[PDB]
Amino acid sequence: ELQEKLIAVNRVSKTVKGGRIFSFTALTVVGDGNGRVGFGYGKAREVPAAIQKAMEKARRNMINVALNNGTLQHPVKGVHTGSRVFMQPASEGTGIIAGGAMRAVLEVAGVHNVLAKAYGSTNPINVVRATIDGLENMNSPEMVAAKRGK
RNA sequence: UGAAGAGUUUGAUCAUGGCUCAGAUUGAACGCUGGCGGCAGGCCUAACACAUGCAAGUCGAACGGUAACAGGAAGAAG
Repeated sequence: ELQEKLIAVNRVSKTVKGGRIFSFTALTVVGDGNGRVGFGYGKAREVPAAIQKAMEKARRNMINVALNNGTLQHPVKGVHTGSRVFMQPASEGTGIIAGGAMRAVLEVAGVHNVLAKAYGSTNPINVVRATIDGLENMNSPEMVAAKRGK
């Protein structure tokens, strides 16, 4: 099973020889609640095709997150194009205390106990890239022990 | 046990960046409405000016006393 959810959609335009034509972009995140998430960004002349193109973009480009138990291994930082996010693990029963694209990425990826904030520009494309980036760089004790000690 | 963001500059973009909004609070005030209780709070302004009453007495077991009250001892009377 893969959770789906749209983040945002807007109505980019382009000035043509005569008037000005229109498109739509949609940003979607896909995951399974077991530490895999991916985002997608499709453009189309109409919203539903933009959303679908986004969803197939998102079902490829799935990463692996090394979750702990529904929360994060350790506090993690992410940046992308002037968008800095901070996630840290929480206690059980603490929800997804997260913002916009933060909440959606953390949800579909299978996190339940996070404590997140986004600092720079909160443009969803960039905050979702920042969040995915932070999550994919997270270390669990297994690989850190593997890479250095026991 | 602990941390959410949104809107607005462009034909559109991404940054910057301000403005504005969603929260909590109060010795509050105002507007509309108003049943009961419990518990609390109530001049933030003019350390402005103040009528009236009250807010510091008590002790005769310190003292001369004995005004005043009530008693005693009488006296003189009915």
